Amino acid sequence: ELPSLEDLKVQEVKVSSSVLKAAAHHYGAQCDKPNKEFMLCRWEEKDPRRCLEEGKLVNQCALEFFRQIKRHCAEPFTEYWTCIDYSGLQLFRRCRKQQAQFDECVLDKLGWVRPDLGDLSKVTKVKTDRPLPENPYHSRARPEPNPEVEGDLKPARHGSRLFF
Amino acid sequence: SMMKWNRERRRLQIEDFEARIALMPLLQAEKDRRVLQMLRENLEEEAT
Amino acid sequence: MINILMLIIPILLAVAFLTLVERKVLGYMQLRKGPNVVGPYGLLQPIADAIKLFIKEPLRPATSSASMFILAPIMALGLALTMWIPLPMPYPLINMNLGVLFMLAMSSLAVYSILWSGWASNSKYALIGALRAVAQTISYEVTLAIILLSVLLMSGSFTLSTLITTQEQMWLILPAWPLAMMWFISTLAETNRAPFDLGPFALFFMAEYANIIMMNIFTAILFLGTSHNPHMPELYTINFTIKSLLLTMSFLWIRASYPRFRYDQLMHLLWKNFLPLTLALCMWHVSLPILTSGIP
Amino acid sequence: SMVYMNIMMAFTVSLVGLLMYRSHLMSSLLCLEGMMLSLFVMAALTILNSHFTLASMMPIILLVFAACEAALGLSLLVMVSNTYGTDYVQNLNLL
Amino acid sequence: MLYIVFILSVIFVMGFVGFSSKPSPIYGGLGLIVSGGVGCGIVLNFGGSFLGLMVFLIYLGGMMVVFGYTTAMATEQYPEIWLSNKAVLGAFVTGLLMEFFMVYYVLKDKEVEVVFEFNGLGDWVIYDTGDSGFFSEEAMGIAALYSYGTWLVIVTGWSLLIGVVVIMEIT
Amino acid sequence: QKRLGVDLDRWMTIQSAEQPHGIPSRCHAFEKEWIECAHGIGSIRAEKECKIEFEDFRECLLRQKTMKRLHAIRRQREKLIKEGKYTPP
Amino acid sequence: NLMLALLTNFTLATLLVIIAFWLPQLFSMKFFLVAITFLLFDLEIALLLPLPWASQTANLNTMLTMALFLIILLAVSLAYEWTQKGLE
Amino acid sequence: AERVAAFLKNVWAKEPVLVASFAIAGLAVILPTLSPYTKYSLMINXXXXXXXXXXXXXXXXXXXXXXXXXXXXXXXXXXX
Amino acid sequence: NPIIFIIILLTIMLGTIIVMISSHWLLVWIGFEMNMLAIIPIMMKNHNPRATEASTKYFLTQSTASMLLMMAVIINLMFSGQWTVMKLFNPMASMLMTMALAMKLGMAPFHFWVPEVTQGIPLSSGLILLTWQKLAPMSVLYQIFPSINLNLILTLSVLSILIGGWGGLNQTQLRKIMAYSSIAHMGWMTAVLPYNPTMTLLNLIIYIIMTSTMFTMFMANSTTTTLSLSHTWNKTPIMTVLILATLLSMGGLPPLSGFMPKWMIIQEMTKNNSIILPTFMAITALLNLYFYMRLTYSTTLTMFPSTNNMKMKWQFPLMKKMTFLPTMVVLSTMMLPLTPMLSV
Repeated sequence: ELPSLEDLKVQEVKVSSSVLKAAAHHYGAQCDKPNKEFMLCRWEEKDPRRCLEEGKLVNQCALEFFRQIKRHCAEPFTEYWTCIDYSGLQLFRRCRKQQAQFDECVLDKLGWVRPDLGDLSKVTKVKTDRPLPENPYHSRARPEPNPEVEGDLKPARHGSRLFF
Repeated sequence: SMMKWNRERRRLQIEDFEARIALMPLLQAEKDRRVLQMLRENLEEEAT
Repeated sequence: MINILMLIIPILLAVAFLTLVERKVLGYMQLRKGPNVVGPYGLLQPIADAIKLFIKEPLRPATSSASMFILAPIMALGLALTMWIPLPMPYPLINMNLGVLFMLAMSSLAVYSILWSGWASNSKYALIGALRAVAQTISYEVTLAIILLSVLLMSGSFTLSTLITTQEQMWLILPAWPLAMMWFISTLAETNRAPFDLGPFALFFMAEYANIIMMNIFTAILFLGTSHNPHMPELYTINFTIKSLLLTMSFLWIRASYPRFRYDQLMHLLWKNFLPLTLALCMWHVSLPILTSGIP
Repeated sequence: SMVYMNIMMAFTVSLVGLLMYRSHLMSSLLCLEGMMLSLFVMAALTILNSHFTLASMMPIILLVFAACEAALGLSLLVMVSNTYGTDYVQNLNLL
Repeated sequence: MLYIVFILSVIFVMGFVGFSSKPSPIYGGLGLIVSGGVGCGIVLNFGGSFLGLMVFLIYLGGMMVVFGYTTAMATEQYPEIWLSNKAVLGAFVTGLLMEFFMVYYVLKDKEVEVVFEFNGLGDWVIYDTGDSGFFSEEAMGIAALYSYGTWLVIVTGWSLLIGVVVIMEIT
Repeated sequence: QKRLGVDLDRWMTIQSAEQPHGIPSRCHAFEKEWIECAHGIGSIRAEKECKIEFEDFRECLLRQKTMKRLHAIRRQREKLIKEGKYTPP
Repeated sequence: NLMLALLTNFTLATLLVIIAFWLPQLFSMKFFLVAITFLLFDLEIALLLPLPWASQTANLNTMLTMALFLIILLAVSLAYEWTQKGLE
Repeated sequence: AERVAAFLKNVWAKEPVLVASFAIAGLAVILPTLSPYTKYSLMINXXXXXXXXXXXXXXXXXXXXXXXXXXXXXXXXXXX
Repeated sequence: NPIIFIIILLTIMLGTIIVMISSHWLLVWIGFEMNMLAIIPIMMKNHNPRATEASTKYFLTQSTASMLLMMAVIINLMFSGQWTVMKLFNPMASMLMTMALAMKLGMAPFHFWVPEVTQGIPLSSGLILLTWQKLAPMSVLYQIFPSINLNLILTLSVLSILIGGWGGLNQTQLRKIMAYSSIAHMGWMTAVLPYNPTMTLLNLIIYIIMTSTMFTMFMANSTTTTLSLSHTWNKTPIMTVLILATLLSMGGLPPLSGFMPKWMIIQEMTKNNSIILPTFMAITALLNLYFYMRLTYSTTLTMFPSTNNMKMKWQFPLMKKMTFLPTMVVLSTMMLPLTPMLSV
């Protein structure tokens, strides 16, 4: 099978809480290119064995985004985070008033960017890395099928039965 | 009154699914774990 | 896990104290007075009935058919108490993947309680009388399934927690205006005595009165709610107890005011009068989220 | 492998239970319900484990046609109890 | 304790032992309550809450309920005790010895069978699935659909039109 | 089929087909080999050309080859009782 | 756990039966058609179950034509029932 | 009128619940085709992404840009 | 019965169409059970004690047949997991497939219902709906012609002609003779399926037409040999000549076109180095002829069934295909021996 080595997984990961990451979807807007590189790697090559170096860039860029929030506007972010955990499973309702306190602090920095529509399938033209056609699973080309008989049929024997 | 609230829920539900799409280190956490679990299984196979 | 024990013992007390309210409200509806000789305002009678019926009152066996007669109360009392589990009282006891599917199934499984009791007696006159009472319970569960499937089709999935979120400012009584009248009649199915009437006698109706509270709370979620407020669970619970008990008085109202329908004409109420109305509404409730955008 | 050693065994036990008789014709129709119940579980495990998503509707359709037979055959059982006193396998006329 | 599905599967066959045996249609009717209700749990453990509750709504909320009527219509009043009945207990004792004797061989994981398939561990590979999906997944999150399978909706509707008409012509 | 369905679609029968939303099959990748191998009549009557791609596909649904392997590890793990046994976690 | 919630309800229900027993010391074929109609309607309700569950993702022009169609035949079955149903 | 005025008021007098069974179910079929409002419901239904988005490798392509806010792709903005 | 009898009859016609035009395994499963719900009301009809007994014996054998067939469908998910009707892919599922289809047909081991079901049918219109019903399991068998083992099909085909050839000798009931010719002909059906799946479809064409010509000529009410006896003198003598053309054709006789199956079934089998089986086919087929040998003497002879009551008014039955089909059933061996290509 031959898997990856013991020292292949990147250090400093999963420091943030489950809902702490879900609190900010600004991660979709800023630091999006390395996430899209790993995404494009996965659809081209289905195996996790080949696309792991791209995932190392994902974990590195993720820490760069969260450390900016650790330095500036830590107070309104944690208040929004205590609001998001206090609610049941609504996760966005009954927290819009404290969402107004957020983004307003971030507006001073260049970090503030919120989409009011979505993603809607973004294309990565800058991506090169590895060529897409390289046979992802196929080993044998499969033997050639029965040759198609070309030309109109003509009556020669006229019934090969017992009579006529 | 109902359909106007449903369209308000539409704004919420798209935002709910947006959090799922935006998170990709969540998917990375799976594939990092799968390699580490297989390596422990391979060390168990070498020992047994 | 103490919560399950906090949803059996105080729940059985609500069934016990129901017998007073059924005697006092119906009493004042009949110009007579409720219990007064027993306690301060007759409040000591539900415990007094419990000592009377269970301890000294024996059972003279008609036949006692080995496995049955003792199995029928397990299907009665047991299935009535399991219905309390997925109810969205602020944060429910182990919230189901699909709420109402568990609600409709265990109510349709509660039909056996009157079926096995029909088998418990050897006499033919008892079982023919029993099957007639099964026929009422069996028929109104078709309408119970239809009205539910048309209410949910307006808003929410099968989860009971999503039925609170849809009633943020507007109740489901107003969009489902003919269904609000329809669901109220269809709830009178599990031998409610208001439409038609057929181990020991005591614990058998302790499950039947429990199902009345069960449908009263089920109406108070599907049609009522007002708000949720995750900050204070107290403000919801005080408001819920008033809404649920106002519907509990209405089941004590129909029983007090209205006579029996004649069994045949009660079966003429369904199929001929109710089912052409509910299916036409079911057709109507399919088109509504397609006509105007609203499919959560 | 593990679970399939029991639910296939339950099918073969019910297969014996159908063809074996002690004069009661009600018990055979009751076992036909069990046969469809055993077919329901065996189909459910094959579709749920290997995530098909499309084939999940198929045992629901199978459940409909389970009740189609176990009612129309049950209605014929009532017609035996209309012509004769009580339903028995021994009580027959055909040669 | 560690097993979830395998313990319930034994109780599932135990219900069917009362079908190979013929302990009168009333006690045999109790089999569909025991094996049916446990039969939901076997489906529920692998996932798909909707499909597991279908047995609760139709088999336990209709099928055996209608079968409860016909037991009262024909062969009614009293069920004869299975302990007194000849060969009925004999079919019961031979039925359990086809299952309970086998379980002892299932111990120590692997077991020999009439078929080529072995028993195995059934604890780590009991679920047979990792993470798979996320939102509205688990194969039966979107289980039944009117789209794509438009033909199957019509033919089911045809047979259910037949059922109402035909039984009316029989009786 | 005894009578073919021409100019009409009512299939949706085979695995790894058109998804309900986007949900994949558990053996999606293996049938991407199997359908591509046996689309012609060459390995349909003989069934010898696609024997390599069928054995791995049979392994996907049953997992019998892994079942015998994991049992062999578990038995040898039980053999280490009162011997040179070690547990990292 | 769901089994912990179920068993506690059933064991206390059987416990009340122990108190109930141990503690004291001293025909008509017309009703069959009701069960037939019930069971046949259940399956149509079972097919109409995924309505507030499948409409969220699937196409509406394809579904609406089929969704009403099941309720139509559910009423067409009743239209055949109206012509001589019974005295009950 | 021969049956339009005759066989309508008789239906109101003799079982008027049967009027509701044909009228409300009738409006459930006819109104979805007539109303120019059904087009909006189909738009948001396809727009709601349940599955994860997929990125395509572009080699001279139009109507596609980066994940950040830009004038590209579909992205439904029907009534905010 | 008004339109509802035609609607029920049309759903059997529609039911087999689902079986014919199919690709899915659960689609054919529905197609079989669409018939199960639809044959039973025609099985009843005249409110008889025989009709109630026949329908219950018909259902309990054929409901178990479908549930055995569904097991083969589920094993097709256990192994491979492809839901396309082409191959079983199993040595175990193929056993539970062929034996389940044998239950619905009149094949050897599951034949006991066939004579007693045919007796309980009230009218000649219902008697067609068993001979036409056998098209549905035959259509599936044509689809899964490979991957099915010779040891448990050919043994069931050989034994069926043996038990069919001895199963009508001690019978005088006209329905019972037709029920055992059904068991006899099914042996000639499944014997071809391994040795080229073709001609099995043509064997249906000859059989279904020849059986339909019988019951349409049995519209003049007759249930026994002694009741069909009073027909030579009391009834029309030209009717006995046309039934003679259908009685002798069912057995292996070359001037009639009922020898046209026995033409090719032996011919296709002898091509594949098997001679000992087609010998056993033709000799046992004489026992099938022997029923019609004694049944021709009811029409050729006087036999003295005069009866004092004489009919003056002419008989007016349905006779829908009673004129067009016996002309093809009597002579087609000289007309179309090249029809093997046209059918399949």
